[PDB]
Amino acid sequence: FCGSMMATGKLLVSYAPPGADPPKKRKEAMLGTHVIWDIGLQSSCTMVVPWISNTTYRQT
Amino acid sequence: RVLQLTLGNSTITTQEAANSVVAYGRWPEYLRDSPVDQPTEPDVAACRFYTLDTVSWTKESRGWWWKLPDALRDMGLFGQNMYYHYLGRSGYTVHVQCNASKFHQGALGVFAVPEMCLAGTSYQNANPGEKGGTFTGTFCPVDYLLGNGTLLGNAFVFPHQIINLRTNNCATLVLPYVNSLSIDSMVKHNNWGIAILPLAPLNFASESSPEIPITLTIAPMCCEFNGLRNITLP
Amino acid sequence: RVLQLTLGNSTITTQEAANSVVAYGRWPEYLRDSPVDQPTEPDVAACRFYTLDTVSWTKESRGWWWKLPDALRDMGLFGQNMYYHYLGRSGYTVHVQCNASKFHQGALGVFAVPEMCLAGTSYQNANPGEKGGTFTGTFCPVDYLLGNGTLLGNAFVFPHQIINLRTNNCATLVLPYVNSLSIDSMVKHNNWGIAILPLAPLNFASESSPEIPITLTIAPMCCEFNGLRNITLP
Amino acid sequence: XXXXXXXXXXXXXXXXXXXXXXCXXXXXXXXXXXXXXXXXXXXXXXXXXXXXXXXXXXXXXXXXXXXXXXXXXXXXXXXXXXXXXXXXXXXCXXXXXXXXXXXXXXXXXXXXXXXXXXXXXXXXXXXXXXXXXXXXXXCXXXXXXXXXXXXXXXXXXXXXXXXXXXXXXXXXXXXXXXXXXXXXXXXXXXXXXXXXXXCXXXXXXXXXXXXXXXXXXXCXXXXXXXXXXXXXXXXXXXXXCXXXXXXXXXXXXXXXXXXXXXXXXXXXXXXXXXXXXXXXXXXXXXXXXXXXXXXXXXXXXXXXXXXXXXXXXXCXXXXXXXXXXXXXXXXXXXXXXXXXXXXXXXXXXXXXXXXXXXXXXXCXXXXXXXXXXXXXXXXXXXXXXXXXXXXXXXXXXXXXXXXXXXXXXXXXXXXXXXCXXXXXXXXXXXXXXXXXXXC
Repeated sequence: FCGSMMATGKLLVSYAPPGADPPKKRKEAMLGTHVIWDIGLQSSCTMVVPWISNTTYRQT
Repeated sequence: RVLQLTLGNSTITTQEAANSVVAYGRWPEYLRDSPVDQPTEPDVAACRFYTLDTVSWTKESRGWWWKLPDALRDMGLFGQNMYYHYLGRSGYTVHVQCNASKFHQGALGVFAVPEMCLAGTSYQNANPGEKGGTFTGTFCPVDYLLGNGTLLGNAFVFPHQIINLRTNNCATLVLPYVNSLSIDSMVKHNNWGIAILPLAPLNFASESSPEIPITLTIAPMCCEFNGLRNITLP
Repeated sequence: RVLQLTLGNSTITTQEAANSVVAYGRWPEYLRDSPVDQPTEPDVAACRFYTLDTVSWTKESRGWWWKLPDALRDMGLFGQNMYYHYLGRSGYTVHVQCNASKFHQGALGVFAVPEMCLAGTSYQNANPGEKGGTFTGTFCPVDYLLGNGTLLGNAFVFPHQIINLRTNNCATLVLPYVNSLSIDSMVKHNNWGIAILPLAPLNFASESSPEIPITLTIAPMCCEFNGLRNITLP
Repeated sequence: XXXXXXXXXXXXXXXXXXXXXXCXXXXXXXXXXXXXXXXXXXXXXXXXXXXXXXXXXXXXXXXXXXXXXXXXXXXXXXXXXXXXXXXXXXXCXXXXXXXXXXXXXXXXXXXXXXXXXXXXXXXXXXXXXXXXXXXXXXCXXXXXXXXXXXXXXXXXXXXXXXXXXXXXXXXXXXXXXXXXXXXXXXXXXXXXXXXXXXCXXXXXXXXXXXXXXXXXXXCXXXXXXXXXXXXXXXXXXXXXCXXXXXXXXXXXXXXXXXXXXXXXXXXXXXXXXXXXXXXXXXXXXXXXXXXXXXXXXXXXXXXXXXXXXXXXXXCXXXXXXXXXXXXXXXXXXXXXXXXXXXXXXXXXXXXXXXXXXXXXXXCXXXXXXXXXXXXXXXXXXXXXXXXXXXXXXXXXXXXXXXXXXXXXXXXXXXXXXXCXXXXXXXXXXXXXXXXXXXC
């Protein structure tokens, strides 16, 4: 985040795993995996999405 | 410093849970010995911080309230567990932060109220699910009463914490399971009830966000359910 | 003597699982070492004997067939797991009994067939879910062919067991997970496929039940799924 | 609650061409695997038919031509063969089987063909009608491939003003044609004073305006619902929902309201399985749908009847997606008007009404409140080439339709037709014949 030093809020970042459908409501996304990243406390939410694939090598 | 609490698929950042209050200083735990006591134990994914839709506190905001477990009658898993199961009992950590700028004077009281019978009657009326219910200063139970014709000033008996903005901007009540029984139907009986009232009226500086958000992060703890498991014999 | 096998909420009585055959003499197990390998492990309630609707074997019955996991694309939990999850892999104990009276001569061959591509094309066509698909003696793949223009007489290569009525009246194939991958999408790819064909035609005495029932009791074993769990770091 | 917004409401696709019915949902119409959208084709005055479901597969009672598409919110319909029977309103949904429906208004697809001429068939007034002082000069304008079918009645070499109430019929599914039977009603002294009462019809068929003047001197699962119900202001108005099978559907005996000047909308879904129901948020306090555990029946009652709650309630007990079910749609009205028996007046087929190869010999069921005037032919024996016209609305809140049964000119002495004008509302049986006049 690169907004005011005084600005503050909370954004929900959610990992919709594959096969499923991207979430369209905040609610649905909170049910999934998701960080609740407070703008005001830490200027940057990092987060490693995990590796998956049946075919244990993803095709580009 | 900011702690980042995790419960599987969910994570909450918290400044400092130094001002955490456990209601009646009793930490919630399971049913002690006092299988045969049918303690179906699914303390797996129903124990993750859920987040209710944030309310917008304003100048003339009277107050808000949520019944628990009610609130989570939809928060995915837990909400499920309150149907495939007849009986259950969960404590809960309620985590209310309300980020505001250094230029917002104000103060909220979060009150956990065991068996919070909000007076002035029809199930749906007293169960606002996940969006909670609001108060009014004259349906909406009277605010300075909490339905029940009580004088506000006494609320503080009930496990409470004050979010005075010019200090901590978060609050964390920790309710343990409380009831006249040892287990119960999680659906038709709301053990607790969280009410948030503004003590000092929200005020701020000229051109500033005139409606600070307040979120509730209810995580059911050490929850359990009845049993379907019967028994056979040769 | 009758053993009474249990898997939580389900129980099956079995005369004597003495004639149990594990396909390729490989017992099904999980993924060996060869968390980081994302082995979400819900071996709890999805591992219970399910029971498909019984078919009625008659004189002119040609044969039946079920794809697995397909079959269980509805058997409660397991069927669920094959949706909240992208990847999975389960073995299975298939348990086919067909109670008949001492006055019914007859014989069935149960054939487990890895990657059972039934020829003569549209998803739904090749996935009869829980009621299975039937054969025909001339849609319905040709019986003595198993779709694929093969001579029946060779079936016996594929893990098989013969329910010759004037002897054992039950049969239990134990399939282990088999595939060109190590895990996979349980939904769009049916590892196995159980076909039951009548070798000796069902015949009986004058006035006797002219349609003996045959039930399938598919219990998924040592099953597992992919992962949604991501990772965070300070 | 996945929505739908069917654009292009008006669309006329002639035979030999290709029609369409697009869908634009605010929310997605697929989550698990398959789509929840579909392609429908419902005609005027019908129930919740089965055309398509899941947006890909086809439902029972349909052809292979109707394809599928829209694996998301953006869906549409498909038709590779247009005809006269293709004239049906299309409306894409956003539900497969679950009891949570909310479909759009509608995206109709009309049909057309080669333009034809509208012949004027003006008939004389009846005797029983004239006696009562209800002399009406009828004029039919059927067998025309044009929507615009005007019928301006005259009186003493002057077009009438404020003395007519015409009603146009639906699009006949034969060769893409329509009908319109008008009538010029007047008093006894008014009709007696007038020498002739002509009526012209200058449609988009002929060059000039043709008329017919005559002197007024010589000339899987099912559910059969009940019929319509009559009630007053602040009264009861329910509907019968009984099946002709073992039981109802699995999910529940769902309902879909169909009011005047609307396509379709879901109100509430009451189950007949156990006892629990499930309705929408909008409808509240007027969807008291219960379940009768006596002979496998459901309910669709609604307290505090209003003009809005007044709709034909039924139950489409559909289990699967292919094999669906519907109801009769028992109409539930709520107004303030007294019932009256429909009196059938005999209208003779004169040479003026004759077109050289026809003779319109029908009846006139005028003065009938609580609209219920169905004119059959010989107790419902033969019905080919004839179309039923829509009932008109009066200021008094009554109905007076005009049904014209076409026949042969020569066949007006040997045989004779009798049109039974029934009315369940007033419960008055009447079957008047139509003899030929010499003039």
